[PDB]
Amino acid sequence: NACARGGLDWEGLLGLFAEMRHEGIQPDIVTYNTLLSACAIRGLGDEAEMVFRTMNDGGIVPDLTTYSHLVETFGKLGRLEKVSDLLSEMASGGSLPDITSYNVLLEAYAKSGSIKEAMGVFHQMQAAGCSPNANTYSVLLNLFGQNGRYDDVRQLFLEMKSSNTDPDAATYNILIDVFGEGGYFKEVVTLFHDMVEENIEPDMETYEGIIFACGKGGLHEDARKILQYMTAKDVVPSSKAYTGVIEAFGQAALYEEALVAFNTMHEVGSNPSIETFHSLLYSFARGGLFKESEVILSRLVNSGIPRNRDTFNATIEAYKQGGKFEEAVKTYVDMEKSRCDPDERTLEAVLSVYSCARLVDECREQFEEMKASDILPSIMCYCMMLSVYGKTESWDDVNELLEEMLSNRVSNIHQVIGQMIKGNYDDDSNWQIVEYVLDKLNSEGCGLGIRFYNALLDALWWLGQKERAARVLNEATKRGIFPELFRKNKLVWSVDVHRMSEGGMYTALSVWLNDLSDILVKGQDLPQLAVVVSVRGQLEKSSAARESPITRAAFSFLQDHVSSSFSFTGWNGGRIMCQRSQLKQLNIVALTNS
Amino acid sequence: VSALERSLRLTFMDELMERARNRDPSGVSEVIYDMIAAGLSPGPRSFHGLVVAHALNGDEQGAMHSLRKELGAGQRPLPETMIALVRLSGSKGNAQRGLELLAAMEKLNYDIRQAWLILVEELVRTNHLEEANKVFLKGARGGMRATDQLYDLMIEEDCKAGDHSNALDISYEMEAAGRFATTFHFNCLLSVQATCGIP
Repeated sequence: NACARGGLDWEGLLGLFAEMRHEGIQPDIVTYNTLLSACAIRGLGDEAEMVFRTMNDGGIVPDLTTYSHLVETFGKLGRLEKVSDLLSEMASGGSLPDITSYNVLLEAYAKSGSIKEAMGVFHQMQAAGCSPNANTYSVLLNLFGQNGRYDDVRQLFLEMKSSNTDPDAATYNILIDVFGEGGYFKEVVTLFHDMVEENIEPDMETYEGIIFACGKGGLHEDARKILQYMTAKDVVPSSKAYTGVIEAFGQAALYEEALVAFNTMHEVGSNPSIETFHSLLYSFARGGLFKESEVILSRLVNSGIPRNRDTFNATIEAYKQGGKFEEAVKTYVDMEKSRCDPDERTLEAVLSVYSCARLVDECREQFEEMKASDILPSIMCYCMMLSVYGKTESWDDVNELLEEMLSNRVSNIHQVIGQMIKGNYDDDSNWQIVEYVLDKLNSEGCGLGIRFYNALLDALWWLGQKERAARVLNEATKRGIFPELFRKNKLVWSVDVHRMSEGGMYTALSVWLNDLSDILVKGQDLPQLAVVVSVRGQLEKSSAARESPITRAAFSFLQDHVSSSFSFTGWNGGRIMCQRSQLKQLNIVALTNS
Repeated sequence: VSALERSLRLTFMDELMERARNRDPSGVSEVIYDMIAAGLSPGPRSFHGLVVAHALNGDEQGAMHSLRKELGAGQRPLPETMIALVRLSGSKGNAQRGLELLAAMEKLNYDIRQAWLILVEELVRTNHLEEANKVFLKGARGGMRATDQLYDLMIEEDCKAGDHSNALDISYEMEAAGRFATTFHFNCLLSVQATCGIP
């Protein structure tokens, strides 16, 4: 090791070892570990072969370092297949190789991305008669998962489960991560449900992985059961684990339960991170709770956290949904003063502001600059352009933009969605392609879905495709989007539109009103109240909520559809109610495509 | 408060309290969200129905979570609401949680004497005599005067278990409070002293 570190030639070390053997002292694998080490340094493939072949004739069992050096020296030359031949030659020599050698060979193949080679290596393991271990399976799942072969990891997971080899916890973390990144959030929880029956104790990595899947997909019920399971096992959840629970509640508009988890973090000492202050901001942004957003902002400054770009996007989105158009553009005005770097969502965030307040010329300047940098704006920005053109009845610009989406040789989502807006895909067989895009988009979680459906329904409603918007909304609810939209019990019949766009709100009210008259026709009893939740936050206990654009829009919409049947409430600014007695004195809304 | 608001609160609280007594914490949660949809603000007595429903189904974690919802909503829990949580903690032997809740009642400026008495009897009844002694002595040394029935309970149960050290500590505190020991209490201590081998 003096000579190897000193820079001596390779033949010197080999010649030096030849002197060891001639001295009569029995040699060791250590020198042959060195004899395979400097070969790996210098990329000698044949020399390592004769070195290994000498030991196979030497009658000494190789160790892990021999196989590692052989793997390194052959993969540097890209001749890893020769290592399998070296193993096959020793398979016929009576010296059965260990699984540690095969696992290292698979690991290098996984690094090289070889799937077929890994498959051949795995088969060569099986023919040797040795049982593969848990580290072997974990390599293939990560390898197959990286290549997007989710069906292959499902089969291989089932294979090892049936191979009398109880999978280890680290196997489930790999399975959880690959399915979570692929949008298989119900599968992630199903994996935990299976894993708790096999009597295997989860760890901090497992809990945080599942909760992130619940938070992204908005499965608050599963997230709550994870937290209770951790507490029941005297496990203090990490600060990241709670942030996933806080994320899930905000996806379902359960602000009360989200702020409880935020409160409980300080109770257990798992103080919030920067990501936690973003889960709240995006949760509040969707509902337009800029009063609660300013609380976080006023808390971020004294907490030592500078305002990043993500904080600015939520501020614009919160002010926009809350109807504060002037304060929304001011944040974008004050954002540029503080440098930063607006991203694609920031441009989409400020575009929704101008589109909402019917600014046709301003939207045009925002749109072409989006493509002026060759960004290919997403379908959400395209749907906002149809709204601002359809709001002003600019039928010329609507047809101009639709033809752009019709060809769209690069992006499939624009083509299908653009085609279905015109009504070309409204057939039984031709609605399966539209559903195919919706399922593909139903993998970034509820956070992206709510933005996509809000813009789509806004475009359809302003373009006169009001019957199509009804079926698009019916497609969103069954996918879990807008879980708070409807409540129908003996006490309350409610529709919650505080997280919707103006077009989406009108579609929600139209369907809700039509379904209201159905139960009036028949003897299906009657709720004590029919309410419209337009403001859902601290703004309710004030006069500003009744002056919100959403509250005025819903009331104005209801006034000229059911006459004066829905009146405001004296106890809440953001409610529009109808007593049970007045429900007796009530399609109500026409849903047609222009 | 208008007449319409009062009419709705009565029927909302009729449904809520009929599910708390039905031992249905899930249903009591649905009505609260119905109240939120109608714009009614859940007061201390609505969260009391949520605590009680969980407490009646031996659910310490849900009842504690319900209390966090009440505090997080800005409402002030009723003295009866804390007593339901304290009594529940004793039934599970959770003396630390029972003592934490008693500290909250003092912070809420309530009177913890009655809730402290309830906590001690629950621990004794559920065979947590060791925990009961720790809670009882802390209250007794803190200045609270226990009931005569609870004094006779603690001394007798300790002496039946061979715990003369706790039974003598309590009887000293019983007299410091102002309740003099009688033949009954002395006969309890003697039942253990007669077996120590030192006449």
